[PDB]
Amino acid sequence: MREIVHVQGGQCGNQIGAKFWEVISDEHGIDPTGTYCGDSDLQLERINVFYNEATGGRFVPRAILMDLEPGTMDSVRAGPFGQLFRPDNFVFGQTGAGNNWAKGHYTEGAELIDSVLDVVRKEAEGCDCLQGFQITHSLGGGTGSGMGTLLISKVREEYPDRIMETFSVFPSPKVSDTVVEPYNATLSVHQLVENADEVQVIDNEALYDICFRTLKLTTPTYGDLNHLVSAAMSGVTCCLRFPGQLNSDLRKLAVNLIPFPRLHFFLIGFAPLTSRGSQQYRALSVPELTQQMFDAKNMMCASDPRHGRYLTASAMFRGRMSTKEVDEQMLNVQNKNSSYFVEWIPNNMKSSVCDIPPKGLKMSVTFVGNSTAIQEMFKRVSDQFTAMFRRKAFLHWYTGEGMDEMEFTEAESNMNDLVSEYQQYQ
Amino acid sequence: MREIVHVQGGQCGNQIGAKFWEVISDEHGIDPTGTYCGDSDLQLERINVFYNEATGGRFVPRAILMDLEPGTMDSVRAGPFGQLFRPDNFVFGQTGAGNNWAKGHYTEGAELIDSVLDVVRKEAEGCDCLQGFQITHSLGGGTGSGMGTLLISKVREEYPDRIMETFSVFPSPKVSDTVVEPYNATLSVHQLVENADEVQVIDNEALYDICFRTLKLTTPTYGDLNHLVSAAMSGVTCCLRFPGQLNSDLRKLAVNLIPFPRLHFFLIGFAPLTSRGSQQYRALSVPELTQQMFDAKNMMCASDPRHGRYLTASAMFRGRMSTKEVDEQMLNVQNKNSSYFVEWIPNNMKSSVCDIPPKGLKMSVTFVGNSTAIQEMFKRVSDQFTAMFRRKAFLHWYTGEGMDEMEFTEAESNMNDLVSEYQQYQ
Amino acid sequence: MREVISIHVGQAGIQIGNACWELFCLEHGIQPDGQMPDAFNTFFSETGAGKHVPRCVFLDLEPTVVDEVRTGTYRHLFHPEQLISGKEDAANNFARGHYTIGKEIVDLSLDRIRKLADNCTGLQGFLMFNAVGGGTGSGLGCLLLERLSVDYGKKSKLNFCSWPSPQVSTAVVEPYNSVLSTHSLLEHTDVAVMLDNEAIYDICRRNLDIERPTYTNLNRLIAQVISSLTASLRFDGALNVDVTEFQTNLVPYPRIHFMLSSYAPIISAEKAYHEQLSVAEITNSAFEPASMMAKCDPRHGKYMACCLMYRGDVVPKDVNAAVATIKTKRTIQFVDWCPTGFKCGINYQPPTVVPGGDLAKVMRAVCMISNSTAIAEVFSRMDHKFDLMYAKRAFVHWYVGEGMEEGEFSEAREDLAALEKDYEEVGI
Amino acid sequence: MREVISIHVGQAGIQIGNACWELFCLEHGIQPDGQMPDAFNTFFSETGAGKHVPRCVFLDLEPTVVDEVRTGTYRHLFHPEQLISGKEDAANNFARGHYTIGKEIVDLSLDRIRKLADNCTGLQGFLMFNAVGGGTGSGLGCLLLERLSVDYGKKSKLNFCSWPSPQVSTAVVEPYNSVLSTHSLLEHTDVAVMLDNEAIYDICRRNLDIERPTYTNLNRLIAQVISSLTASLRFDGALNVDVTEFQTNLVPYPRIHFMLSSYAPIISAEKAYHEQLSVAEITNSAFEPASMMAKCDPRHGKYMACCLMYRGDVVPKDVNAAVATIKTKRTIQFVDWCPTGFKCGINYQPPTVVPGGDLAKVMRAVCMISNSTAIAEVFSRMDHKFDLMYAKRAFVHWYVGEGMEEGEFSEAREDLAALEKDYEEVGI
Amino acid sequence: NRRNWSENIESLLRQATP
Ligand SMILES: Nc1nc2c(ncn2[C@@H]2O[C@H](COP(=O)(O)OP(=O)(O)OP(=O)(O)O)[C@@H](O)[C@H]2O)c(=O)[nH]1
Ligand SMILES: Nc1nc2c(ncn2[C@@H]2O[C@H](COP(=O)(O)OP(=O)(O)OP(=O)(O)O)[C@@H](O)[C@H]2O)c(=O)[nH]1
Ligand SMILES: Nc1nc2c(ncn2[C@@H]2O[C@H](COP(=O)(O)OP(=O)(O)O)[C@@H](O)[C@H]2O)c(=O)[nH]1
Ligand SMILES: Nc1nc2c(ncn2[C@@H]2O[C@H](COP(=O)(O)OP(=O)(O)O)[C@@H](O)[C@H]2O)c(=O)[nH]1
Ligand SMILES: [Mg+2]
Ligand SMILES: [Mg+2]
Repeated sequence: MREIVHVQGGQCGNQIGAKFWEVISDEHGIDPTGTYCGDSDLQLERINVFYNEATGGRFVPRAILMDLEPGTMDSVRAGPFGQLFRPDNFVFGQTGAGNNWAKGHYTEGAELIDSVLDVVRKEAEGCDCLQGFQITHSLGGGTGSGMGTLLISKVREEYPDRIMETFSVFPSPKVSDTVVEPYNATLSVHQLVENADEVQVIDNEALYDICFRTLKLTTPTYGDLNHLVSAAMSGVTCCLRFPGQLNSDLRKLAVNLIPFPRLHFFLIGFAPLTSRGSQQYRALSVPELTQQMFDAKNMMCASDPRHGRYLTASAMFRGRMSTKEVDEQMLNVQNKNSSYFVEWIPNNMKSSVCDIPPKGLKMSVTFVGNSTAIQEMFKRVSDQFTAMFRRKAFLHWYTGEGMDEMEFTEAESNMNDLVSEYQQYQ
Repeated sequence: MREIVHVQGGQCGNQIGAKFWEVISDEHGIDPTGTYCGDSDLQLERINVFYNEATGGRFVPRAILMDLEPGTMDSVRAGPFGQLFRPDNFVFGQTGAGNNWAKGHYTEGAELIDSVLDVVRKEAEGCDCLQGFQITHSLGGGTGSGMGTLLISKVREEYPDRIMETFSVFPSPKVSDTVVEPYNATLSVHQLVENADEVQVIDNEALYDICFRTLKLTTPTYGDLNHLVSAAMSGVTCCLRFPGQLNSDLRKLAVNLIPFPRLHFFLIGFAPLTSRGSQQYRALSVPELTQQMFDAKNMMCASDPRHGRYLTASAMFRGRMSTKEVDEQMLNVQNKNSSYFVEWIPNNMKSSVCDIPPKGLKMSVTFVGNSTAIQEMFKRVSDQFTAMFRRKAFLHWYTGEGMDEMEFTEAESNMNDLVSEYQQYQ
Repeated sequence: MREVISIHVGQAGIQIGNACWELFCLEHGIQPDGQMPDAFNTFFSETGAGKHVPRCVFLDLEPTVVDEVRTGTYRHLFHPEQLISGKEDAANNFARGHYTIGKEIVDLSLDRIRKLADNCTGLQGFLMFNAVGGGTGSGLGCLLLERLSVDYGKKSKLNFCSWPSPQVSTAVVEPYNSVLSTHSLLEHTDVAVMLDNEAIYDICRRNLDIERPTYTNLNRLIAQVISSLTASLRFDGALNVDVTEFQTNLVPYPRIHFMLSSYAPIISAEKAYHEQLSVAEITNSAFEPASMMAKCDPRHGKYMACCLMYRGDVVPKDVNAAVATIKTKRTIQFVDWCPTGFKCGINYQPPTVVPGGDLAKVMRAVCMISNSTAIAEVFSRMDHKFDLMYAKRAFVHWYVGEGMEEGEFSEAREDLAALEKDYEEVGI
Repeated sequence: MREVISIHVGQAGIQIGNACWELFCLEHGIQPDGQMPDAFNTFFSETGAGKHVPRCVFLDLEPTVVDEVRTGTYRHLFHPEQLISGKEDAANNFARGHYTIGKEIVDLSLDRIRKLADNCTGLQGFLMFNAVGGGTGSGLGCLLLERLSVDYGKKSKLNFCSWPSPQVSTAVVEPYNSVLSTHSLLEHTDVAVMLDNEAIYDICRRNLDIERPTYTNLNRLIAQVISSLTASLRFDGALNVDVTEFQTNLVPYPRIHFMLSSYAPIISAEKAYHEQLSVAEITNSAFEPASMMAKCDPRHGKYMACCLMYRGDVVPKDVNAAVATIKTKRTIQFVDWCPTGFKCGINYQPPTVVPGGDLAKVMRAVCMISNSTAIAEVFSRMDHKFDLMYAKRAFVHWYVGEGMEEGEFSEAREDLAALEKDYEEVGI
Repeated sequence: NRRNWSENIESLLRQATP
């Protein structure tokens, strides 16, 4: 029936994407050895959205993992739930991208794309009718933002009508790792605005903020941040594998979140999220699920949404929960801070219910929100990128490998016209 | 139904209100882990007027524990019933206000008040519509008075149609601990003489002499002091938790007892206060309840009501009593010592019946009443304030924190308008 | 985490800090190896597995007092890079300690202070001890005071200074070393407590009944004074008033930040054998004008601030009952602008006993921080001694032939003249 | 899989190859035989039945040290044909080491370059070590780099240079050999690291507290620098750093490829007993100008960028907190054209402590590689030194008659003046 | 392997008390 094929590029996208398969395998009862356990019909009537039968009773992932380095490929394989993936779906790289967009996109990124475009199309055509492709990567380094988005371009010209989700870790604004930050950020996005149906904006230090105070973790590791993202991933695709009173697929999101094909940038956050002590105190209910979500602190992006205005959004609730206060709480918030919503849209963010809660929970909600308040995020990358081009920084790793400064000014123009396009809707 | 939102100003407010939740938890019969015990519907039918359902079968308090130094929240969480308060309801500062009106209010207390406003709107907008607020804080201290009165300020512009009710512990003349009293004292009084609805005065040296001369207890701590506040401060809100023959909320005594908005400073008493050696010796009738009640040694203030005259007074009776020995003895005190009451209000008293008495007692009463005799308290603050501005000392923290002398002169002149307004009615 | 960093300069400040940190390590239960068999973090840095190091620095220009700390019982307790010493001693010379030889050691001090203070935010202040009667105590001690002003601006600066007591001074050029140090620390210390040696000698003579006592016997009493002053940060109490609370209640003006200390009961166990210690009794013995720790009788002065440190099994009622009686007695007098005159703090932990030391185990104790205008006469006698010694150009070329000129001497006298006149103007 | 091939030219190269490869054997666990009791494939080969030989080369023109290597302990660790030895040295002459006595050994060295680099594909690059002030260190190290440039072009040649110190030279013809090495070093080097001996002299005196060690104790710290820098190739980490990562993030323009390093904590067993080695404490200690290992003070130099990389049980939350507080401090400052100037890597495996060596068992460590504009002074002090030498024909009668002409000296003067103009325009 | 660990957060998003 419906199928989702996973694409993971970069070691950031492979670590935060392996956890996606670890929570999906947990949700559907699959063991790390590929054997179902948990004797429920409703955990298993919809497996084909993420798994294929492999003539041994093993439900194997429909995931293609690509990298230009093998040091992170064998760490995924040797980890727990890491033997679940088929070894052929691993795409090894020998040379490696040294956090350069040019080499990940032109020289040896294309030398690897002829061996990753065939493996994504073996998985794609094997089903009767594929629903969409999802991509999970980051724009910090080179092999994720240069070759993951080049696979994005190739699958667009092959399968245009299919939906094109991506989950990009933008580089953190004020705490800057990956010292060539704005080149791998801006040179990917102007090539990504014409080849992506949905883009979901997540930032690293926003995940650091929510681990610091709301979750109260004394030692937040990378594996902690990967599971904040991963719990937000399952809420977007709950109705794809589970029935509900009011279903909502990925293309149901795309039609109600973007009014124009040029903007497809969203904001993802997950609820409920409390500390160990606070979980024993908190009341899990439909009112005390929603004002946590309509909050800048819950947001997994380091751009404050209170500074701008919500254009459209969405909420996908999960669990055994009623449908009136789905909308009465959805519109009481639309009536109290009415200055926060754009005035020319009806009931600006939509509603969805999925009958199955996340495992352990009884109530949850995810949120995909297209807001104009991501402009301070794009502008902070903008003035740092122009600060690079006042005195022509780090150009020789980009000029001698097959491009020029005309594509640099093309990156500036195709990003600043989204800045002005966003500026005229408030 | 309705809910009263509690806030906990200063380290004194954290200690005096945590033992308010000693008697609310005892009267409603709850475990330190939050499990109800007692098996009667008179408690938990009206349980949401102070608690919230926690979807764990337990009840979490709607109180905002609040201080600028993290020492006292450790003390109130390690004692009995410390497993009651939610850790998210605690707000803490890392510097600590050194009993300063200046930095407690404008510069070092302002960076917390944005998050305290987040957590008080957290539990107010969560319900349908709350009833009011109760605010136990300190005027001798600088953190209870500094940023607690900022809380008092910003909630009036947030919910102006609501009501607030404050129990503020005042400075004391005889034992003048916290040597910077009147900066924190008469400038908070300057703030809340317009910006507060209803004020009760609590005096620690008054609680000393009541434990001397009506309890004969040789060595009380601040806990025994906080009990004597707590029993009366639960008795003023008996009707919102328990039914009765004649019902009255705190808005009833708000409208009844102030004829003018500029005068809303009152006094509490409590009865019966009987020694353990006098417990078998003491009859318990409404005669002996009210003939002990209108006595200066029973008052919770070091201001003598015989010097002034009452303006408008009320009494919250609790327990099972005859209606008309409530009535004919509120009239009997009006007809015997009639010189002590104002002449232009007929039947200056008011009374209410809450049919459930506090545990271990079969009836009790809590008096909230206006007095012109509160004038000598404010003038005692006044002549200390003007004798120390006559040498301009102790000012360099206040004028050096970013604030001016013109609001000090406004503070003197406004409460001098209050002492003159009270001067008219005797 | 909240912490306090201790500074010590001079041989007097080193020997004070040796017994001070002897008592601090004793009451927090850690051994001389630094390991005990989380309320200790205000003084001890948790470094490694169960091992703690003090947040204190010892300063001298001569290793003759520091090197036996590096070869003593507390050898591996104090980490050696906080015990830094020079090579040549300033030798009763402000000019040497502030203009010639203090330069090559102050930048080693600031490297350690920035390293030790930036490890943990929420630091409260600098508890700095010094002696102004000696050359390296006054010289390096003053020079650290400007630099910690320009580097750490807002933070509190606690100061206990060993002012030269009047008759016993064991120097000859203590007028030059004292008036030049107090000329500059007026605008560089937030709170400054006098400690005179003769006052502690008289207490050791008649209260503890020792006829022939040594300097480390004085160091035990000063250690108990600072332990009760900083017990509010370390131990939970009914009225927790911090060391940020002390100045914010007791210094009226920025210039008036000089005050006095006292302790009670200074009682040994053959008199604690007999004398029951009521809270009212220990606070009138603390207010006995003979028991002052700066040889300054307050009968001919007027109090304008006062702070009580009670620790042990002290009921808050007896704080109230005792302060009422000391208000009513006319043998003490308060200034007219300060009718309220008391800050009281209570700590639950009982005080310290040291076996081998002469103090006894007591159930309740009093520590005193007391601002009085009677400091006007303890500086008036310093006016008399320095005017006699400056009238005949004496000892001048040990100060002008090293790096500072004539003119700091006149500006120090005019600074003390304006400080003197400012004091009785406050008193009127 | 992957491999890196070390080059060790000069006497400094030989005994840094004795030190660096002693730590490499003492980290991966290989006896001096070559046996064990896949992460080791980055440096060692797979020869025979469980024997592992180093992937380095030892080049020197004098046999008195390199035969002394193959006579001692590790004589059955290295290949017998590995250590290539000349018959006579250059004796601080760039002329002989590059032209006359040098040419007959470069063909034998590149014989073992291709014979050892053709083992497996995945070679990240070469790792050459030289003494700039020395004669055969800069002499052979000159023409070895043109021959690697014309053979293996795109391969990442990372080059550790033990630069001579300003007033520490142990030579007189230092300004002549250092200029001619510089003329060879700009157009043939991808990554360069500065190692001024007098700064490692001082960071063992004040930080290790050892006051009189020898050259081999310097070689402990340099071996700890490489064993940090290259272990992210070998073991798992939160953010792996490759050889190819360094030249893609530390060089802004191909001429500014001179980077300067530091390490923390250079701490003995008796200072590791007392200080917690938190990520904030270890980062600002690495940026402390006294800890810098090339005596190039960066207070007046503007940082272009920097690449911190950590080892041990370091949590990335504390990495981001420590990297933020060194952003917000004002004493450090950046070039305004590079606002994002930090790159972080994390490795899990803690640094092994060498027995006998002065370092302690450290639970987490930091290596740092920065590029700045403070490198203007490290060459400008050498410019006045060399112009004053060359004014009246000092030692040039050797250099003229040994193969080269006058005019190479002037062309080597013009391109160091070119990088003087090039460094200032970056810092405008 | 050690790059990725969900062992505290795994219990933080289950409603279980020890
Ligand atoms: N109370 C007390 N006073 C001390 C102690 N040690 C020294 N002093 C006093 O300090 C005064 C002079 O200061 P010193 O410590 O001797 O010398 P300094 O301050 O280090 O400066 P220099 O004389 O240059 O070495 C003397 O008059 C002593 O009375 C001590 O252990 N306890
Ligand atoms: N850091 C470091 N520098 C060294 C070492 N050995 C020598 N040097 C430096 O090298 C300079 C002289 O060069 P050497 O390495 O001793 O000799 P060489 O490279 O064989 O060249 P010749 O002088 O011609 O023999 C000295 O001034 C030292 O500063 C070492 O082991 N470590
Ligand atoms: N959320 C998350 N971010 C990561 C992870 N690993 C690396 N990153 C981030 O990725 C950024 C650098 O990009 P990187 O993954 O190194 O190279 P890339 O895969 O080619 O884009 C850094 O800012 C890291 O914080 C991970 O497991 N989770
Ligand atoms: N009734 C009562 N009064 C207290 C308590 N704690 C402190 N106080 C009073 O509050 C005053 C001290 O102010 P404090 O709360 O310590 O200062 P703050 O921390 O700045 O608010 C004194 O007059 C005490 O009598 C308490 O637990 N109960
Ligand atoms: Mg001296
Ligand atoms: Mg040589």
